[PDB]
Amino acid sequence: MAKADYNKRKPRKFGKGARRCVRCGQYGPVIRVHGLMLCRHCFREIAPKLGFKKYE
Amino acid sequence: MAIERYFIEEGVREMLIDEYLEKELRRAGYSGIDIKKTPLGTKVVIFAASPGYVIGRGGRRIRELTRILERQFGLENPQIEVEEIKNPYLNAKVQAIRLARALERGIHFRRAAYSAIRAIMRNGARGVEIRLSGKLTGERAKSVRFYQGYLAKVGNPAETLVSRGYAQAKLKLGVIGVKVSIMPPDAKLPDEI
Amino acid sequence: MGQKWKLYEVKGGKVRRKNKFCPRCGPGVFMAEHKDRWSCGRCGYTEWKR
Amino acid sequence: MQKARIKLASTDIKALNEVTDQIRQIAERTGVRMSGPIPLPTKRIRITTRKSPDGEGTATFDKFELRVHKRLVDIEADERAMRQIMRIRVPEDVTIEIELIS
RNA sequence: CCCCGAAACCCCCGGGCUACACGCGCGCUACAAUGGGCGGGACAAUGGGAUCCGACCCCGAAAGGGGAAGGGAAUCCCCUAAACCCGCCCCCAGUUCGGAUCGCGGGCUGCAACUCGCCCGCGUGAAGCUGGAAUCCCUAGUACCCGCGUGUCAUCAUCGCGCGG
RNA sequence: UGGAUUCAACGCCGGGAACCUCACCGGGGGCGACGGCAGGAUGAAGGCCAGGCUGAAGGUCUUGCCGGACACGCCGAGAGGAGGUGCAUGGCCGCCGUCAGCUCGUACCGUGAGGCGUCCACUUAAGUGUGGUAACGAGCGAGACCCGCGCCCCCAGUUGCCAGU
Ligand SMILES: [Mg+2]
Ligand SMILES: [Mg+2]
Ligand SMILES: [Mg+2]
Ligand SMILES: [Mg+2]
Ligand SMILES: [Mg+2]
Ligand SMILES: [Zn+2]
Repeated sequence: MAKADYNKRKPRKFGKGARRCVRCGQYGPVIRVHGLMLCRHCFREIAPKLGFKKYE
Repeated sequence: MAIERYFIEEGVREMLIDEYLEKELRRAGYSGIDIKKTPLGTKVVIFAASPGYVIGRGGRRIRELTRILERQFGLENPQIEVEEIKNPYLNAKVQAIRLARALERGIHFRRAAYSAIRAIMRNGARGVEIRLSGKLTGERAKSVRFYQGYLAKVGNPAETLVSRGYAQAKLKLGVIGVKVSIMPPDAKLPDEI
Repeated sequence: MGQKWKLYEVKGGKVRRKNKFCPRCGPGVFMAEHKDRWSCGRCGYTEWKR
Repeated sequence: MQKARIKLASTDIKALNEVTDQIRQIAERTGVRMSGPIPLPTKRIRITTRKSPDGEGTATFDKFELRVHKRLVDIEADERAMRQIMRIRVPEDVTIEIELIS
């Protein structure tokens, strides 16, 4: 078994694969408006804990 | 670094800390934390209900914990200390977790819920509501609300005054959701004395 | 595992190496032979007999 | 005499007011000339998520909001004043920044 | 819970999700004069900005290119909006309406632009001349009309959320 | 590739997919923690020089290569699974519906299930109120509450404004 390991975690720099939620790890609907990186779901779950309020 | 960036960063970091500790100190009635970046270092304070459990065996736990803190999360010099909840029976996430812990021990849900309600309303809450939702009483799931006292649901006074807590009880056959809501002895608008 | 690689030949009171050597590398580096060139075991890089 | 700008920002008007009152009362404890807490436009970070995971059903949105209140205070730069405004408590949910105009 | 479990796990290349005889939903552009073009004249707000906004200068027909002040945000920039008005051509017609399609060339992003991106210039010049049955939205700064911002975003907005006129 | 099919699917899954995203297709390569089993490091678990295959690959390989070091070649037992099950669940969402409903304590009525209140008439956006009434009171919900806009006053005057001098 003389070989070479080939998982190759490729470092994307732009793309839906480049960005990943820091909580769940989802790749698409990620919030990045003011330095966030969060899936819309997670954000809706935790926004109060961050201080976001729902007065409208 | 803009200022809103700073606020966002602090909130997100603290939220992830809170998540981790919620996972790891659920036996301890982990109510929450607070964090201050003093010059000599960042000192944090864990509000929980069993500091005995969070310290473990002569500071073992806080030690590996602070290691995790400075490593996995950007922190200058962690200075963990510990404190209690002044009235945990008025806190509601600690109670939700205690109830989930009970249901996992195997206590029947009506008994556990009514025990917790009795405890809270003797420890002095104006109102309490408890929803248990899931595979209770067989394979088809249902929801049961146990309530006592006086509890508001809607409005800013609800969003502010009542304390909400949620927990999962991971049992053999699946999850039981535990929602708890506690209204302490404090007043609303239409009182008008 | 090739699993047996005694290459030195004992001349008697001293060994003589079956190996060749690479000039642009350091000491101890031992080489192979592929019909016109050498091979570095330490790192591996271009080389030929010439 | 060269001046000192103090830009301070928070999410709590009351902590903000506490700090400004600290500064007012300390300047008048001394006699250095304050320039008022000029209130700057407050930042409304708005995030309009859809509140549904399923993608099914009517589309409904959560408009979450974070508010950052901002004040600036100009006070003449003295070593005394500077030492003590450094000594200020500056609670946890507040940022400050002491620039100096010279 | 069941299953895969060295494959139904992980990674890479390429393709596909972008195929099209057709039916449907929501919309954009129009079928012109209650207008089209050309040249001139005016008037916003909301929001956003670090490898990010980029004034200002120069180059270029354009798209765009080089350098670059200031700006971590009531300081700088995005940002002198369009509908509107004035003058001149067109004078009721498949037209100076309409811009499907296609050819040639020139560019930007990106590791990569064929499949399969966006932009510019010359050229082409498709149906369509107001729409049955039936149906939708709306009660005041509302509807209609006009454009703008932002989210998505390496580049891509006939979209979403919002802004004003 | 899938999900969703009247209202409440069909510019929805923030779904504007060149790679990623991806779950589809063609091909290529890695993965057994813990134990034990075949063994064992003897110089290798693992990486690896030039090439042939290969789309391209120390992936593999005749030919050779050593920096100093254990075991899928075999079992269980797994890690991970955007694999199935949303009629196994939680959480969230939509719809009924920002509708005006849902109930309680005591009393009374009824053998009882239950009823009354919670009905009637006006009124209101509203079980909102007025009055009548075996009902009297109360609670959740509605309202109160919170956010913003619009007029005035006070404070404050920078990075904002510029009338007056
Ligand atoms: Mg034309
Ligand atoms: Mg005509
Ligand atoms: Mg869209
Ligand atoms: Mg009723
Ligand atoms: Mg209300
Ligand atoms: Zn997430």
